Amino acid sequence: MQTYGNDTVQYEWWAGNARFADQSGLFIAAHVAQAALTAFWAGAFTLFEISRFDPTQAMGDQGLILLPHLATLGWGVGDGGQIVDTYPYFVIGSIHLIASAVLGAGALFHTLRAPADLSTLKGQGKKFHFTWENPQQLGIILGHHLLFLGAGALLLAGKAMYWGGLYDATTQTVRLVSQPTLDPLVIYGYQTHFASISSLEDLVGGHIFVGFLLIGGGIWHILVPPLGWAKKVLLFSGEAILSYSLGGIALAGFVAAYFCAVNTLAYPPEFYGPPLAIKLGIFPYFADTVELPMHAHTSRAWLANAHFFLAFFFLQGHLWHALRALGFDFKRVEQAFDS
Amino acid sequence: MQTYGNDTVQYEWWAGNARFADQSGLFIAAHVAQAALTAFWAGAFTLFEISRFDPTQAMGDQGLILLPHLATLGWGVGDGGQIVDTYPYFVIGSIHLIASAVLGAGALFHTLRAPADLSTLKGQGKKFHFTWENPQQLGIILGHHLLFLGAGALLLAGKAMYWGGLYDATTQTVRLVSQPTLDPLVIYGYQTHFASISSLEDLVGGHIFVGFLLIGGGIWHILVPPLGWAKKVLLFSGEAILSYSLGGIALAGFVAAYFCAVNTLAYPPEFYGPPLAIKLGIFPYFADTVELPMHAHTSRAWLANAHFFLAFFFLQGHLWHALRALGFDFKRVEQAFD
Amino acid sequence: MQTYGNDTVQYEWWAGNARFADQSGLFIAAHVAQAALTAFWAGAFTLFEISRFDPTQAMGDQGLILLPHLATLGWGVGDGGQIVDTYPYFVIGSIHLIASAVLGAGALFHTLRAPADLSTLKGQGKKFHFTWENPQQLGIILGHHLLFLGAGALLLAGKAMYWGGLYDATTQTVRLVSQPTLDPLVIYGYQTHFASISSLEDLVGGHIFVGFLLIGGGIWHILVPPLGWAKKVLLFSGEAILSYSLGGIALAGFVAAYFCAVNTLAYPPEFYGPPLAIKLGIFPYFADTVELPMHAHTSRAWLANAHFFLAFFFLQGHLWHALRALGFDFKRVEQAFDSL
Amino acid sequence: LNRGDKVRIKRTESYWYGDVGTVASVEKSGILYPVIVRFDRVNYNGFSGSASGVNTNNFAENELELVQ
Amino acid sequence: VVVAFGTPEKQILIEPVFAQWIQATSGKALYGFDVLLSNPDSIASTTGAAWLPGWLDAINSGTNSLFLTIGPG
Amino acid sequence: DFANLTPCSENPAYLAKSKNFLNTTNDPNSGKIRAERYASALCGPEGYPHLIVDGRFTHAGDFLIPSILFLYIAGWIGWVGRSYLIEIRESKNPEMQEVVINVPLAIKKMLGGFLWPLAAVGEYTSGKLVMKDSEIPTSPR
Ligand code: CLA
Ligand code: CLA
Ligand code: CLA
Ligand code: CLA
Ligand code: CLA
Ligand SMILES: CC1=C(/C=C/C(C)=C/C=C/C(C)=C\C=C\C=C(C)\C=C\C=C(C)\C=C\C2=C(C)CCCC2(C)C)C(C)(C)CCC1
Repeated sequence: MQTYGNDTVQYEWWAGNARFADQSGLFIAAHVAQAALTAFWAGAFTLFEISRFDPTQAMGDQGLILLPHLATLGWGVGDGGQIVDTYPYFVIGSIHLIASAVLGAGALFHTLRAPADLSTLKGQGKKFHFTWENPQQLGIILGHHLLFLGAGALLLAGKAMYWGGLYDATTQTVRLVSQPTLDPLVIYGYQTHFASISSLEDLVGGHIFVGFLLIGGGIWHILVPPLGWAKKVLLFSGEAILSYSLGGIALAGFVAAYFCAVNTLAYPPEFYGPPLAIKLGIFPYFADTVELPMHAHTSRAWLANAHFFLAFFFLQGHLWHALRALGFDFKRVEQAFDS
Repeated sequence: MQTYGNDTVQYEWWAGNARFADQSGLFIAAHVAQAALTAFWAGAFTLFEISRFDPTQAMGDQGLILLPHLATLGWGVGDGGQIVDTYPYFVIGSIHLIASAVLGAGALFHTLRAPADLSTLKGQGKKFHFTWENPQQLGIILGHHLLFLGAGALLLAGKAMYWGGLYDATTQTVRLVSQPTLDPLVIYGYQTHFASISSLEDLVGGHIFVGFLLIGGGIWHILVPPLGWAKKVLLFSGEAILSYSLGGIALAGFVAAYFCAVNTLAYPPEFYGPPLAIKLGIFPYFADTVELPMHAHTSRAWLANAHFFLAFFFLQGHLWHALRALGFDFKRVEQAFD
Repeated sequence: MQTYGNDTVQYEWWAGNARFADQSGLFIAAHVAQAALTAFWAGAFTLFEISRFDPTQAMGDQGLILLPHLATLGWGVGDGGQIVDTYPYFVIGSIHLIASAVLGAGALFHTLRAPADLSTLKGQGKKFHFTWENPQQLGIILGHHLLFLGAGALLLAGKAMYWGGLYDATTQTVRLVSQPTLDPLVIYGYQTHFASISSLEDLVGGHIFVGFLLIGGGIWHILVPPLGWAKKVLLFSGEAILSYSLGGIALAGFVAAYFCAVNTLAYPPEFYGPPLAIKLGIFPYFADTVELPMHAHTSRAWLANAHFFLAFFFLQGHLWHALRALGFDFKRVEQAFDSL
Repeated sequence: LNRGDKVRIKRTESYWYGDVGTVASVEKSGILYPVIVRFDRVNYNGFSGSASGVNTNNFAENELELVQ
Repeated sequence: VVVAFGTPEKQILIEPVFAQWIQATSGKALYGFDVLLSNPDSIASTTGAAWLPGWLDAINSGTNSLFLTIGPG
Repeated sequence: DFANLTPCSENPAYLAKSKNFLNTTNDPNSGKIRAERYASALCGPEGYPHLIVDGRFTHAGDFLIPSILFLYIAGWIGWVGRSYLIEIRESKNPEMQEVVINVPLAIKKMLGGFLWPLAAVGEYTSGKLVMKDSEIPTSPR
């Protein structure tokens, strides 16, 4: 949090989520419940889209966003690019919905049974207590999350080179990839044409090198603390670390909005729809190049236009918290307009 | 049962079923009367379904829910999957109606003749007295209830292998399942495709494994008290033991609603209806595959959609009673909004 | 600013931008955010015009003013005024808009992490502290900005001679300027027909001798402090340097409005539209020869008419800040009407 | 009360019942209503068409609650 | 004013949807709402009430003033 | 469902009357643009657009977008008139500020009224929006 020289900050109910930012036990309970709500949406709205799925016509014109994702992974997909099985969508939707109940229970555990501060706890709760101005503990938290993000990227390469197999948007079939690229020189060249790659070997081999980078970066943040140059350059407040995450995920949201609109490999036109035209106006919006009637929208225009608008307002939330971390009151704005 | 920092807390009449939680004699009286009401529903509505059964059309389209359970067991299904005699359905609902008066006798015995608390009793009434702090007494109760549930699951496999067998859907008639299933990896591999259990031999050997495990846990809980790690992680409150059973029976209600909708063996289409697609809307529901001529629903969908709402509201009732057991009074939420 | 001898003048909210005058750190943050806002308009309205452009019509008929600027500069024209590339306009409109985010970040840096006065800190940044009484420091700023504007004029020389070329409206092609005219006699002779030019070698050669002039003057202002005659004739106050720049940018706004209306080399008729007739009703406006239907105006007639009205009111803003730098209290106009 | 020291009128029949009035002076001379209370809102007073009413009225100490 | 100015299509005309819905819940299927008594498959329609064949005939004939058709006026 | 209504693109009374729409403004194709815009609405028996206000998001432009646009502006006019009236009552002569407007104070309040919903929520939480009923001049019953 930002104190503004006040030891006892109050916060009203509309800013009531700021009350537990110094409470490490209740910090878990609001994030596991966020992960409970996130896994519930991946669970309930996969099954919501199963009830609103028709084998006639693609998922793009039906306004579905989750069954296009699992079909590109290569689940329940026919050899002609159609959908033949709604049961692999049902299993993945059931696993996410049941794990939401496990996360929904464990957040209620940390709300009620576990203390608000983990410094009171003795055992393993004592080690999990974090203060916001402890850079050694903060890298332990960051390094362990980089391992699971690295293992998540390796799981995609372990699903396409192995049991599973991704979908190919060129030959319109589900193909297990064999011998992907492993050249570090050609992956440095994909910074330019990142959104028009059109190759499963580059996508999987890209996920190997970024999977090994986050695993290799995960074991560096755990073992090595912040060196001192990062403490001098960056700020280590409660809202400062959130500011870097809000701008970091806004940059990830702007690329993901751009990657959905123009790439055909990871977003096949037989599942999502035709690649969007980057229009602009009172706001940048990726419009339909095929113009579905009755304001339907091809649901590639639902990811790409929401994840720009989400990344825009998460960039403004990044600017809100970086200003508060740097020490801007925002009551000084009204004090500039006084008599 | 909770005691938020005070004793002699008097409950109102709309929450009047909370006063006798410390009364052991009245605890027996309410629960056996619930079992008297449950066995009454097993008996009186079996006769109600017999009085409203027509063998001209399909059983599942009529809206009968107790009779296809007995027809799946291998009773009255001896020729072509068509009901030709209602005497096996009459003899089952008659015993349930007889046992409802037997259970209703001892329930009103315990609220009027037996004392409300059994600590004042002598002899075997002192041994039957329980409280919501004794671990070893509750393990005696839990192990004895696990023994009858294990014997209940073994009697189904005893019926299925010695006393006629069940209705096998792959041959449309009753069949003997006298060969059992013994390999535990077949059962252990059924944590993925338990819904598509198209094998009567694998189902019967599962209930042998369930019946022998539950008598294994019945012997274990009687002869060994709850340990120190179980007391540390599980709250032994009167509301808390209810809360574990509320979520435990809600998990059972969700799985039984999943078995009801999509299975073809234990819920045959000749007696229940076609298997149901798992739709979702505002709430999840199992919509009918085919339409009905009077805007009704099949008995399989009447069982599965009601058991979904019963399991969800028992999960929410588990959430009401777990937060009350831990110490959340629900007046803290309005305490912060000021 | 001007305090009229009252020293601690408290400005209200409608004149709130006068508060950070004589404050070096907030002077950077207001101007970098202006450069953030200017590069944002360059970036966003290039992509706005790309999303509105169609090659079936002319560019000037659609109200497009940023795409003909890049098309004249020697970028992806199809053949003789045809426009089929659409990608180098997207590259320029994306480079300028990412650069606005970097300038938007550096403005919030100097607002918050850097202090309001640069004299408070130490290091290399304390030499960036300027006051509105120091000729040596203000000439250092002027010399480095002349070096940037001189290199910008030489960047057109390098773009036309080497990296591509410029769109020649005479030959309907984009061509390299192989032999620019480096004769100062013909460039000094272009004081009369400056806007009647038609040769790319005269345009590029005139850009070389102003690119060397601004760089040579940029080296001159950095090394040599302002002389005693310039201190006697020019007010070195806060609002006086602004009024010199407001008069200087209004003169450039009048010349650029005159270059837009009548020139065909730097404003070709294929992209901008047909040249304008300088009419005058109650104000000097620029009207087209042929009347574009549906009450629409040519994009050349949109540039030249707006850049005259901008330059007229920036001349009026120059007159507001010159008299305030001279010493006019401007409440005397009320006091003249109070006595009358 | 005392001069200054704004009070709220509890006299029900008054225009200012529930309004904040400032005590102008207290005439301790055996008066039934010795407290002059001055208001910032004039009442309904005067002949029809008058632009303002009076802002002063005498009160007793039991009709006033201190709010200052 | 818009009728006077030759543009009667510019009138703000609101269909009284909430009172048309109550006409549907008593049985008038003129508005296309399938609710309660206009829907023949609801529990209110299928209860076997003896008023219902006489009531539905009178509410849908239109020759009476029982439940008149209502519009923006 | 609105079976008594028809879409205006398929309404025959609208189609015979949309070809004679009068030009409201100086644009000679004003009635043809109104013929295209009013074709998406729901028309009655004589081809006029019948608006639906029940809350359907298909007809959100019929009432809800006019509702959001009105309540923002009317909440803006009400808030900056309330905030001006609170500000001027702390002065030496609060009466003259209503008949003779403190115009730079009025412009300062009016431009700040774009964040009136976050300000009205904040003043409701602070208790300055709503006065206590025992602190109000009250009729003698
Ligand atoms: C409506 C039926 C009914 C009710 C509620 C009563 C009531 C009573 N009987 Mg019983 N009784 C009945 C039928 C009933 N009986 C019949 C048919 C038999 C012969 C088989 C007996 C034989 C009998 C004996 C041998 C004794 C009693 C006695 C008693 C009392 C204690 C309960 C008990 O142990 O025996 C209950 C016995 C039953 C068979 C229970 C049948 C009740 C079923 C479940 C009907 C459902 C209840 C109905 C809705 C009425 C509700 C009333 C109540 C809940 C307010 C209780 C007040 C005791 C006594 O000493 O009383 C003087 C006792 O020792 N009764
Ligand atoms: C990962 C997200 C993240 C995190 C963890 C935080 C965390 C927090 N922020 Mg926030 N912030 C962020 C993103 C983030 N923010 C973004 C995206 C915005 C830009 C809009 C901001 C702007 C911002 C402001 C303006 C404020 C904070 C403040 C707060 C604090 C308390 C807020 C509270 O009580 O919420 C309570 C939640 C509500 C009252 C709910 C409001 C719901 C809004 C009106 C609608 C949003 C959803 C809408 C329906 C759209 C959904 C789209 C979807 C369907 C696709 C807390 C530190 C406060 C602060 O300074 O701390 C003291 C504060 O005043 N934040
Ligand atoms: C195995 C079931 C179980 C058990 C034994 C308990 C036990 C207890 N509950 Mg309950 N609880 C559970 C499940 C359970 N509950 C569920 C499923 C819910 C979620 C709805 C809750 C939510 C809950 C609340 C909200 C409260 C309790 C409380 C109570 C206590 C008194 C209740 C009383 O007097 O009833 C009185 C009963 C009535 C007045 C009748 C109400 C009937 C409603 C309207 C439902 C009617 C049926 C409905 C139409 C559905 C029909 C289904 C169809 C198939 C027939 C008691 C200790 C109270 C407590 O502990 O506070 C001290 C309390 O306030 N319970
Ligand atoms: C490079 C531009 C430049 C610079 C940096 C300054 C800087 C300054 N001037 Mg300004 N001035 C200039 C140009 C410049 N001016 C121009 C062009 C005008 C002519 C109109 C003036 C006339 C002017 C006056 C009359 C005043 C100043 C004053 C000020 C000071 C405070 C300004 C403030 O807070 O207003 C903040 C801005 C507003 C409150 C907005 C006012 C609303 C107008 C109407 C906006 C115009 C809208 C217009 C339609 C824009 C669209 C154009 C086109 C696209 C259609 C500050 C030192 C003040 C002074 O003397 O210092 C104390 C003062 O009173 N200047
Ligand atoms: C900006 C000041 C303002 C505000 C916030 C209020 C607030 C209130 N008025 Mg209103 N009212 C005001 C002005 C104001 N009024 C004035 C100027 C008059 C004389 C015309 C009235 C006459 C009046 C009546 C007769 C009624 C209300 C009622 C009410 C309530 C319902 C809201 C509504 O729209 O009523 C409708 C309000 C009007 C039709 C009049 C609004 C007049 C203009 C449009 C308001 C703005 C004018 C002002 C000059 C702006 C100043 C700007 C500043 C920068 C200088 C609400 C408590 C009603 C009530 O008591 O319900 C609980 C009621 O019966 N008011
Ligand atoms: C949804 C919808 C609807 C409905 C509606 C409703 C029903 C509503 C309600 C509402 C209501 C029932 C409300 C109430 C309220 C109350 C109160 C209590 C209020 C208060 C208010 C206030 C307080 C105010 C204030 C202000 C502001 C805010 C601003 C300006 C100024 C003033 C001061 C005025 C309809 C059908 C139409 C249509 C469709 C949609």
